[PDB]
Amino acid sequence: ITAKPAKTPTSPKEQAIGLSVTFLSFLLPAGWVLYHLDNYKKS
Amino acid sequence: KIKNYQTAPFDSRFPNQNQTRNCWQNYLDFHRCEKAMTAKGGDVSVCEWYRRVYKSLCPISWVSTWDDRRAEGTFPGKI
Amino acid sequence: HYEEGPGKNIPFSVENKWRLLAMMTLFFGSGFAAPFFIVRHQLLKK
Amino acid sequence: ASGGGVPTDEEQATGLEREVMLAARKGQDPYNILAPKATSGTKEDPNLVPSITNKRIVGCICEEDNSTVIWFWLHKGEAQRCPSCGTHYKLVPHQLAH
Amino acid sequence: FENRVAEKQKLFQEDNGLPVHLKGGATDNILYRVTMTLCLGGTLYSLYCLGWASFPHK
Amino acid sequence: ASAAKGDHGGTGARTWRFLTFGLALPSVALCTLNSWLHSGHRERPAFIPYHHLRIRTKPFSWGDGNHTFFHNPRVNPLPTGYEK
Amino acid sequence: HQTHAYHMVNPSPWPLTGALSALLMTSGLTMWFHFNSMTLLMIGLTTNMLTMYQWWRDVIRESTFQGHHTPAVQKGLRYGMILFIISEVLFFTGFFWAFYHSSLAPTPELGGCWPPTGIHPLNPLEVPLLNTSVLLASGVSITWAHHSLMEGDRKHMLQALFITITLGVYFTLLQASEYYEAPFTISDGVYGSTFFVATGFHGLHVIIGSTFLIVCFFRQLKFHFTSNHHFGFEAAAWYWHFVDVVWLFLYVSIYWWGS
Amino acid sequence: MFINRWLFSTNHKDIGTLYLLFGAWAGMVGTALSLLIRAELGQPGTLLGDDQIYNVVVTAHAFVMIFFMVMPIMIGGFGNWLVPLMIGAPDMAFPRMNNMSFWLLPPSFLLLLASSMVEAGAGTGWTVYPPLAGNLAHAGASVDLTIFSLHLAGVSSILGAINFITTIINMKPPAMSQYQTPLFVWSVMITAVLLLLSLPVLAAGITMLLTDRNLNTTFFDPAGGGDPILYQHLFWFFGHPEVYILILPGFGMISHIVTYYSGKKEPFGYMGMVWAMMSIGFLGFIVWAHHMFTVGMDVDTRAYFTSATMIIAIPTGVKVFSWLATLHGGNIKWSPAMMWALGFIFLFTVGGLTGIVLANSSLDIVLHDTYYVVAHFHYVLSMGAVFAIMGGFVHWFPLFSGYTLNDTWAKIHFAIMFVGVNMTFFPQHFLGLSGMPRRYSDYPDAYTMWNTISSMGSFISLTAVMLMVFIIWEAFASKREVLTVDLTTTNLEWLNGCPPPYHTFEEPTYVNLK
Amino acid sequence: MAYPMQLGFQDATSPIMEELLHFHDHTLMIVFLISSLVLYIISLMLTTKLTHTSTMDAQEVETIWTILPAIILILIALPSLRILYMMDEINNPSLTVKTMGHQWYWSYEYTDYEDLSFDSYMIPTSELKPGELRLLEVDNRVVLPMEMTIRMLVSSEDVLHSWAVPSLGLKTDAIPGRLNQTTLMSSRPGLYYGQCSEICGSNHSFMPIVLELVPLKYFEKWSASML
Ligand SMILES: CCCCCCCCCCCCCCCCCC(=O)OCC(COC(=O)CCCCCCCCCCCCCCCCC)OC(=O)CCCCCCCCCCCCCCCCC
Ligand code: HEA
Ligand code: HEA
Ligand SMILES: CCCCC/C=C\C/C=C\C/C=C\C/C=C\CCCC(=O)O[C@H](COC(=O)CCCCCCCCCCCCCCCCC)COP(=O)(O)OCCN
Ligand SMILES: CCCCC/C=C\C/C=C\C/C=C\C/C=C\CCCC(=O)O[C@H](COC(=O)CCCCCCCCCCCCCCCCC)COP(=O)(O)OCCN
Ligand SMILES: CCCCC/C=C\C/C=C\C/C=C\C/C=C\CCCC(=O)O[C@H](COC(=O)CCCCCCCCCCCCCCCCC)COP(=O)(O)OCCN
Ligand SMILES: CCCCCC/C=C\CCCCCCCCCC(=O)O[C@H](COC(=O)CCCCCCCCCCCCCCC)COP(=O)(O)OC[C@@H](O)CO
Ligand SMILES: CCCCCC/C=C\CCCCCCCCCC(=O)O[C@H](COC(=O)CCCCCCCCCCCCCCC)COP(=O)(O)OC[C@@H](O)CO
Ligand SMILES: CCCCCC/C=C\CCCCCCCCCC(=O)O[C@H](COC(=O)CCCCCCCCCCCCCCC)COP(=O)(O)OC[C@@H](O)CO
Ligand SMILES: CCCCCCCCCCOC1O[C@H](CO)[C@@H](O[C@H]2O[C@@H](CO)[C@@H](O)[C@H](O)[C@@H]2O)[C@@H](O)[C@H]1O
Ligand SMILES: CCCCCCCCCCO[C@@H]1OC(CO)[C@@H](O[C@H]2O[C@@H](CO)[C@@H](O)[C@H](O)[C@@H]2O)[C@@H](O)[C@H]1O
Ligand SMILES: C[C@H](CCC(=O)O)[C@H]1CC[C@@H]2[C@H]3[C@H](O)C[C@@H]4C[C@@H](O)CC[C@]4(C)[C@@H]3C[C@@H](O)[C@@]21C
Ligand SMILES: C[C@H](CCC(=O)O)[C@H]1CC[C@H]2[C@@H]3[C@H](O)C[C@@H]4C[C@H](O)CC[C@]4(C)[C@H]3C[C@H](O)[C@]12C
Ligand code: CUA
Ligand SMILES: [Cu+2]
Ligand SMILES: [Mg+2]
Ligand code: NA
Ligand SMILES: [Zn+2]
Repeated sequence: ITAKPAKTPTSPKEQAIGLSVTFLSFLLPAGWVLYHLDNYKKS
Repeated sequence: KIKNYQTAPFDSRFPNQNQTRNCWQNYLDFHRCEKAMTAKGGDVSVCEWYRRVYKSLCPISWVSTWDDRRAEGTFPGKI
Repeated sequence: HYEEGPGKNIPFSVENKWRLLAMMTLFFGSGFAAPFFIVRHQLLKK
Repeated sequence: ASGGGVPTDEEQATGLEREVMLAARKGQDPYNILAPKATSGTKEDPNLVPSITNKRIVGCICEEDNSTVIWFWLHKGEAQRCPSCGTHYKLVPHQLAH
Repeated sequence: FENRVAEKQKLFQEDNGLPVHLKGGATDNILYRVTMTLCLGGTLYSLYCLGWASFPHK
Repeated sequence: ASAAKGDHGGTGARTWRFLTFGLALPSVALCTLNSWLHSGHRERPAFIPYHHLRIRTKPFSWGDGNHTFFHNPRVNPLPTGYEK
Repeated sequence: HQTHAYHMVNPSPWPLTGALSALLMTSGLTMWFHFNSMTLLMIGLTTNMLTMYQWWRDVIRESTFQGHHTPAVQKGLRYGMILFIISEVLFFTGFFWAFYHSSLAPTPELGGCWPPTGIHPLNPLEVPLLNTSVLLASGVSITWAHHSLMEGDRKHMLQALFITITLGVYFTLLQASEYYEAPFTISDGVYGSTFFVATGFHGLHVIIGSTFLIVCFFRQLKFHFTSNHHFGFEAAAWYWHFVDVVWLFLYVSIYWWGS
Repeated sequence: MFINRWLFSTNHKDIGTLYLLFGAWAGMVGTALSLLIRAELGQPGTLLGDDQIYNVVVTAHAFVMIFFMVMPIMIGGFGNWLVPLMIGAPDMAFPRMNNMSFWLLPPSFLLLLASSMVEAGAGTGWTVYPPLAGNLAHAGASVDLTIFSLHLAGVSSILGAINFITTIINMKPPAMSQYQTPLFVWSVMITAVLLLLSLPVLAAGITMLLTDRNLNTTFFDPAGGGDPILYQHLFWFFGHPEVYILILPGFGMISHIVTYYSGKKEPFGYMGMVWAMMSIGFLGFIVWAHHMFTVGMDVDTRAYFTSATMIIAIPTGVKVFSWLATLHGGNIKWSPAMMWALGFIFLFTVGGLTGIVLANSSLDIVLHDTYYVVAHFHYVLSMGAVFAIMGGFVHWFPLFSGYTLNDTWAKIHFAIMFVGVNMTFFPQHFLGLSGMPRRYSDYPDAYTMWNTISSMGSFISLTAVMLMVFIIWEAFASKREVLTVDLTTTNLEWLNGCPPPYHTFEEPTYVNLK
Repeated sequence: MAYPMQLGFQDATSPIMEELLHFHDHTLMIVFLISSLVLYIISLMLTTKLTHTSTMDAQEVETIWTILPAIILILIALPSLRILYMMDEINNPSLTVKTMGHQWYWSYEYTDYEDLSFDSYMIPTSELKPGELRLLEVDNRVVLPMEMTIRMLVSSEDVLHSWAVPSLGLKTDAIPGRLNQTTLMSSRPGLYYGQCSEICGSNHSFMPIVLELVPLKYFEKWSASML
């Protein structure tokens, strides 16, 4: 497949940001719940 | 007499994994025989085989529930 | 009809990559977070 | 025992249903209900592909019973050949609705 | 009765750009709003019920 | 089978109407005769609290929760027997 | 302009109202079964009726009034109906499986016999036989109606269709009285369970089929059908025959053999 | 206009898109549930300290992955998007009903999430067997909300099946016979037929469970003369066909991907591929009791089911070898999609083979209800379906969006996932052979090592899913528009550009009869 | 029982379980062969610059990959079915014992002569004696005579359960209102473990089975003392 160059190029810096934000959106909420698991079990 | 029973023997009428009817049949047979004997003036000792077989095969709670129902007049089986 | 072409045949906007990141993060993040919160819900009822 | 009172397609069919019906009566197929029969497909006797624009997708079943269909856009102008079997196709554009 | 299909065909083929579900007139609009209001309201109510049932009333 | 009648030279509206009034409806009339004859309320059987009947594992979502949907006092006993 | 004969449908709100009404009915049934309230169920049934009415109204507008049902579109609708009926057959098959499974190997709790001890089945030669002649007769009359329509006879089409509907209603009334008169209930073990759930779903189908016939009756009164194009009528007839055949199996299986 | 387009749609492409979005979202939910499962099993002891919650998690994991992720994506997503394009049809036969098949899913999903919110959830297993699922062992609304979720999902799929079958039979060019349609189209039609016939039996069965729970019927209650085993028969009569329904569209996409990246104009042995899918479909209806080898069935019945089950390997083998024969002599393009397809071929074969081990009732006595079964289906179903979905997704994403993905990132994504899934599931074979039961929140100390490794593998796969989201964002963020696509002569779906216009084939294709 | 890092089946305790080990070895070889062959051929198709993209004929090679698989399936089915029927053979037991599943424990009944019965619960982890197995020990074991054909009847008094003992090759579902039969025969004395094998709710993971196989003479004194 051939394609034209990116109309809005995503630089390495921009990618690190996107990746970081993506990973955090998955990891933070779950991590919070899991961290507080003991606070839930008996309360 | 003609006994010396270890456990209920293989019965060709019930050769599969589901033994529910084997228990049920022997329970019925014993009680039908017990009624015939007690009625016509005879001895329940002839009904012994069925009693041993159903006793060996039937779960205690089943025998117990069935006894309770025969007494209550709610036993669905024909005796 | 409706708009046609790349970035126009979808129910979300891709006009701004950062607003898009936020949308995608909320979309997939909410889905992934749901089971954790339901489990938390069930543990906190008793 | 009998009588009438039930409209006929001739009297009541409308819209596209009516068009397909009237066209079928004149022996025409403006709505592509029938499969066109092939010509010899040579340079001099190409398959005439009707179209209402300046290009139409052609599907060529090179040999009878092939399971693979060769697909390509046939453009207005000089006849084009199937990339697989080389049989000829020529677009004959426009009209349908007068 | 008399055959009035031709009138109905004229009414529904009238070039006003209205989608078929509203092309009959003002009544279509009313019926639609009733249907959709019951659906959306009923849905909100079910969410509320879910919220209620989600917690123990001991 | 072929029935015992005949036609078949051309099954049309007239034929199906002939069957409707000449065979179908008369059959319904006879069965209506037979039925509205053998009816009559049959003496309800003595109640016996059989455990496989009048099942109640959860109360019904109507009335007092102990009556079936089309409960007929005359023939449908409750788990404790017929009603007053 | 399109140059194929198929139907592109205008964006419609019915699929959504239909889906939501499905949520309202299931939610409602839950609220009814567990939280003693029929509010949701009420709204659900209402929006459901509204959705069906408007949706099929639009199909009538698209075909009779706008002419979108070319032979190709009609051909597709035929496949759609046949496939729908097949799925319904498989649905009933599940209940016949349940019936035969229970009846063929009666458990000790029933007295190890069928029908169970304490169950007094209806006489299949009485109302159940009458019900059978009723549905079979309606099968003949609807065939007369179809031939009348195709031969262009309005009066006889309406006459035959009316007779078909009356028979369907007669069946429903008879069945309702049978339900009331029955000495056994749905709670009377697996016998009452299979009897009422199977005949019950069938009864619901008779009501649906009757309604469908009534819709055709009014569309016929308004001259929608031509002697050649009348798919709504054809589908109602196929559906009606399905209902009739399911009854024959129920009658033979549950009423006769299972007695 | 937004509401008109996205809530009142009658377009096959837009509806396909709604399905892909719904399915991707469902996959996230299904994934979180699976990580919760493995977290609990990550080390000896209890994590959640509530095994009813664990059972509810296992149950929901399965329903979500099966009914909300796989089916929506494969049939509703790829099916809606690709089928009309592949046969040159303007849309589906019933474009409005098609929208309802879609909209019934969010309510269905809501009912499922509701069942886990109320009471103590349905900790029954996705099989929902009574009496555990009955009104005494599972009193309350939970199991009923689960049943209703299935009813809506069932109606959606049955109507979708009617739609696909009608579309495929009735809307092909006049000159095209059924033997001139692409293999994906065949796979969808066969899947639709299995759905049409199997879902109504499930519907019947769960309706009987519903009445046993609420209307005092006793279909599965021995007290009223019922039988719990009857439910099993009804469930599995649908259940086996269901597993073939989950893989068939995958087989279809794999045939397209392998053919495409081998630089071939067609798959090897087209008619043999059609025959294989039809045979698998047929046989898939007469083998269900292999899910019941321990319930106490007659030996002859067990011998029959063992035999019938093995026969499925024959048609399945023809497909495997035909894919290999399609690669044979090809100008291999090592695209990310081709990597997914190759991983699919291998992993599917592994899972299929352990399925053959399980077919033997003798061995199944010892393997039934152990992790050996969980390992079997996570290879054929989990890896198989997910890999086919990933391959099809990366392959057709440019067609759907008009943008390209970053191939290097996509290859990295494949690598991580391949490691993750094999690390997660391979050790489960050991756990099964050695006797660890399924549906356990904790295990005897001897099983610690494999359970630890398996849970570690599950995190690797989580990393792959997060990366996948980023990759999709990058594609949409950079906006590299498609220009050219190879092999359009034998891949019609690409012929109208990327993305194709709202209405395609307004003027149908021209195909000579000759 | 299973030991740390175990790869395959627990050591066979009965002749039938031995039979299954051999059958599994036979089948697993076939599985390894076919999976490696497929992996191999994949690598073979992908490692050459040589090409052949024109239409290839199939009605010839399809005979091979249809007949070979069929033969391999028959090679698996034969010994599989032989074992299945062998398990089914009329054996005529010396003893009959019943087990009822419950949420969440098993009860046993030896009612051939005396009316002996008891409950069998998992020993809590906090109450385990040093050297005892977590989640596997029970308060009352199922004492049985070694080297004897025993008939096990399995049922349930509530939801479904499943009585299993991997070492003996046993697994029979416990269904309420049904009486499932299976035969047991241990070639050796000892303690043999198993776990509930059908999800039965909250404590499905915690209702193990422990069989204690001793010589007939000890079984008899144990029965007497257990009345
Ligand atoms: C992750 C944990 C690994 C632990 C390993 C063993 C430690 C042994 C200590 C010490 C070893 C010696 C002492 C103990 C001997 C016990 C013998 C026994 O009782 O015997 C029976 C046992 C043990 O069997 C074995 O004798 C182990 C066989 C292991 C095969 C491994 C293939 C691995 C490939 C890549 C690595 C794994 C992940 C990816 C797997 C990808 C799918 C295979 O149980 C099995 O049956 C397990 C397998 C179930 C069936 C899977 C079938 C298809 C598998 C692979 C096809 C690959 C073809 C191409 C070739 C392979 C290409 C990649
Ligand atoms: C994608 C879904 C999918 C697919 C396609 C399959 C395919 C197969 N499954 Fe599997 N199966 C499941 C999903 C799937 N399964 C699920 C979800 C369960 C558990 C459900 C639950 O309890 O929750 C399950 C459970 C299950 C059981 C029940 C086990 C138990 O509970 O005790 C059995 C029993 O026989 C079985 C067998 C098979 C077989 C023989 C195939 C065959 O179709 C596979 C055929 C493929 C091959 C054999 C490989 C390719 C072939 C060759 C290379 C040719 C040469 C081969 C030979 C000569 C052998 N499966
Ligand atoms: C399609 C089916 C499917 C899928 C994909 C999965 C995926 C996974 N499952 Fe599975 N599982 C089942 C179906 C599936 N499972 C079923 C039916 C059961 C039995 C339930 C019961 O016993 O009742 C079960 C049970 C089950 C158990 C046994 C529970 C027990 O016995 O107690 C375990 C244990 O590890 C497990 C783990 C996992 C893991 C770690 C994953 C995954 O994390 C593996 C990696 C896969 C992914 C991460 C998916 C990625 C997909 C997407 C995100 C979509 C992207 C979308 C687009 C691009 C459009 N599962
Ligand atoms: C409380 C219970 C509820 C009851 C059931 C519920 C619903 C049934 C509903 C409706 C049907 C009843 C009547 C229809 C009414 C009028 C039809 C009008 C047309 C008409 O009169 O039709 C005539 C025949 O109808 C006719 O005898 C009418 C025919 C009537 C037939 C049945 C009567 C049976 C008589 C006894 C015979 C039994 C003997 C059996 C013989 C063996 C059978 C093979 C033919 O005439 P024409 O000159 O060719 O036609 C000119 C255009 N109309
Ligand atoms: C007149 C003949 C026509 C029958 C239908 C007419 C009225 C009843 C209302 C709805 C019925 C629709 C389908 C059938 C569902 C359950 C069986 C009902 C059959 C019936 O009506 O059976 C009655 C029980 O009513 C009961 O519980 C019924 C309780 C009513 C609540 C209905 C429960 C709703 C559950 C529906 C499940 C929906 C799932 C379907 C999914 C479809 C595919 C996805 C029998 O009466 P009884 O007093 O026990 O015995 C009579 C003794 N004199
Ligand atoms: C103990 C159990 C208890 C439960 C039992 C309950 C009920 C019993 C069962 C049935 C009775 C019910 C109703 C019958 C009455 C009418 C049905 C309508 C049939 C009809 O009238 O059909 C017509 C013609 O036949 C046609 O369709 C022919 C074309 C059909 C197309 C649809 C089929 C496609 C689906 C998949 C194809 C199958 C492939 C077969 C090969 C597989 C090999 C294994 C309509 O035309 P059309 O669609 O344009 O086709 C054009 C072909 N001439
Ligand atoms: C159909 C054409 C293909 C032909 C192949 C044959 C396959 C099926 C038809 C055969 C059905 C009748 C067989 C009954 C005879 C045995 C009687 C019996 O007793 O079988 C019973 C169950 O049968 C039952 O419900 C049987 C219930 C039916 C199950 C079959 C499922 C298929 C249905 C779906 C097909 C859709 C068709 C569309 C309809 C037009 C109970 O089981 P047992 O194990 O005995 O339990 C008793 C124990 O106490 C002792 O061990
Ligand atoms: C108390 C009562 C409430 C109970 C709930 C259900 C109530 C009623 C259901 C009855 C169904 C009514 C359907 C009416 C359909 C009218 C539209 C119609 O019939 O539309 C026709 C097409 O068929 C079409 O879509 C065919 C459309 C097929 C619809 C049939 C579907 C049956 C529905 C069953 C739903 C429940 C399933 C079972 C539950 C377990 C229009 O084409 P023609 O007729 O050729 O006209 C064209 C000519 O005029 C040209 O000259
Ligand atoms: C616990 C309770 C669960 C409740 C779940 C209820 C779920 C939904 C309830 C609301 C749904 C009703 C709304 C009416 C739907 C009518 C669909 C219809 O009639 O669809 C037709 C197609 O199916 C055809 O023909 C033939 C097929 C007709 C299908 C009729 C739809 C009935 C829906 C119920 C299905 C149950 C499945 C049965 C097996 C158990 C028309 O296709 P369209 O794309 O519209 O138009 C195409 C145009 O060319 C027409 O001019
Ligand atoms: C798939 C298609 C099927 C979808 C589901 C079918 C829906 C069935 C609806 C049943 O609804 C009803 O429920 C009631 C219970 O709420 C009744 O009222 C009743 O119940 C009471 C409430 O306690 C009493 O006050 C009364 O006497 C009365 O009989 C009643 O008449 C009836 O309309
Ligand atoms: C199965 C998928 C899950 C994958 C594993 C998740 C990977 C780790 C994600 C990080 O998440 C968090 O980290 C914390 C600890 O590092 C938390 O902080 C918490 O801990 C603290 C410090 O110990 C405090 O500062 C705050 O009060 C606090 O709540 C917590 O909120 C959470 O967001
Ligand atoms: C009025 C109409 C004649 C044609 C027309 O509308 O012009 C007649 C012809 C046949 C129809 C009738 C048929 O004879 C069948 C029915 C018989 C009657 O007992 C009641 C009304 C009945 C249901 C019908 C009502 C009537 O208005 C119809 C509809
Ligand atoms: C006859 C039919 C279609 C041929 C065609 O018209 O192109 C072909 C398609 C697939 C073929 C089948 C598959 O190739 C699988 C089998 C292969 C064996 O060599 C013969 C039987 C076998 C079962 C084949 C019989 C027959 O030749 C089939 C069924
Ligand atoms: Cu008892 Cu699991
Ligand atoms: Cu299966
Ligand atoms: Mg099990
Ligand atoms: Na744990
Ligand atoms: Zn050509």
